[PDB]
Amino acid sequence: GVFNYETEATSVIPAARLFKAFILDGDNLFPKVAPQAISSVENIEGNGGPGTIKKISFPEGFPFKYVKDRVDEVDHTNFKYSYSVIEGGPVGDTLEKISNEIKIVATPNGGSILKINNKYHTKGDHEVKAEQIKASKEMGETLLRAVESYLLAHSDAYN
Repeated sequence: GVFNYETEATSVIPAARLFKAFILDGDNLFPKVAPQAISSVENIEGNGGPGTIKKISFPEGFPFKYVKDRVDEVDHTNFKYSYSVIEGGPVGDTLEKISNEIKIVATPNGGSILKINNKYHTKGDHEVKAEQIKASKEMGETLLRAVESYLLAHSDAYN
């Protein structure tokens, strides 16, 4: 079945620039700016569009070793990005996949709002949960804040 979760985050970075960095260049940026959260990102197959698979490894001591994420859709106009966790981490005999959607929207103050949807697809009926969601949200926030800090400090990046 499907467990649906929606949340929002804010940033002081304009939407297009944040999308370019946080979404389109995550394979480079996440291990660079958040090494205590992400050890490495490996492109396994594909050239960045639908179906591209990446292996994201976590540092030693983290609850999980890695996940494989698959790009589902990338909308460069509307700053929408869809991807699925398809292997590793919580995925296995009780959880088929986690399908995610992020939209980054401009705000008139010059910042942005991120609208985030996570859908957990279970095999049979096993409960997803609050602890799993909390961990996911915390990781997302850590990554967002690290990328934002980098973009504040490097004005010529993604500009």
